[PDB]
Amino acid sequence: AERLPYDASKWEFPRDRLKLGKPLGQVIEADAFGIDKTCRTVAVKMLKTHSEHRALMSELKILIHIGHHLNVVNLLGACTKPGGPLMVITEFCKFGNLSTYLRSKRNEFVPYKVAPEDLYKDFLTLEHLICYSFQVAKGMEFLASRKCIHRDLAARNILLSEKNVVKICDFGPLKWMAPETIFDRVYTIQSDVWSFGVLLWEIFSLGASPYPGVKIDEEFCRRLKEGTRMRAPDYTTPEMYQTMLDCWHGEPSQRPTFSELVEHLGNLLQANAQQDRHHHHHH
Ligand SMILES: CNC(=O)c1cc(Oc2ccc3oc(Nc4ccc(Cl)c(OC[C@@H]5CCCN5C)c4)nc3c2)ccn1
Repeated sequence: AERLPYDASKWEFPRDRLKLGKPLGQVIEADAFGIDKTCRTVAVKMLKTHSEHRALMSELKILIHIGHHLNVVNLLGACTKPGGPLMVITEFCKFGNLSTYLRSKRNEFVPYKVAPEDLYKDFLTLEHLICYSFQVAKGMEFLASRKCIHRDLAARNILLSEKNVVKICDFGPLKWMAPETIFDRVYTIQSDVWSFGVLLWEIFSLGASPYPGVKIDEEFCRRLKEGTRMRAPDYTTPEMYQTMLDCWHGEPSQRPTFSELVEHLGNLLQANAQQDRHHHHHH
């Protein structure tokens, strides 16, 4: 990270071209003038210690290194040179974190649509839910391909933009932690797959909190290690629940890879669409 370079000619943005807004270590909303090729709303992560400055600077280098992907919040620029505080600028996703958003659509859900469709205008459907899952998996496939390990994958770190496009971000969580992470402090791509399994449960429970009614203590961890798992959420399909179980396999090397998840979820998305075309056609 630190060894990574920072190409200022390409990424540097003038501090006076920004107008800081309300709060979203701190992430805040702001208006950028000329960030691309005009005033555009952006999100800014800045410090609120040399240690912390190095961390943020390294996050910036890594995002640059990783590159662009539709399902990863896009980096737009940064203010790193002397004269002001260090600021990392990204795209702004208007609908916000997926957990809160799904929570707000609980009275606006139908498994699929049929005529008259306006009965379900802006409703969420199985297609939406599988689609959000498919998107995040592609994003993680992209990051794991580059040896990146998120370490905090959860609904709260997924953002929703225009046209139902979701993006993986990091505002920086025992309930999202793999057994090896809790007990051996081991973080790997495979522990990220475990977390993804919890993310799936969050999406298919429409933003509910994981392990409902369970106290997170010594017994929680013990039983997790021994094989106990959350039960199927209210809006899941049998296949999506099995995928969740596949993601929570006790043996890290037996969990599916993100490439396998992208392939699998894509297949479920297509089967769901075909089913939907028949429901729509017959009624
Ligand atoms: C309503 N809309 C909003 O509220 C809203 C809030 C927003 O907030 C932000 C602001 C700046 C950000 O910068 C990052 N970094 C970041 C993103 C992805 C990865 Cl994989 C990463 O990786 C971090 C590093 C690299 C791999 C493992 N990690 C430890 C770091 N996420 C951010 C989120 C953005 C858009 N809308």
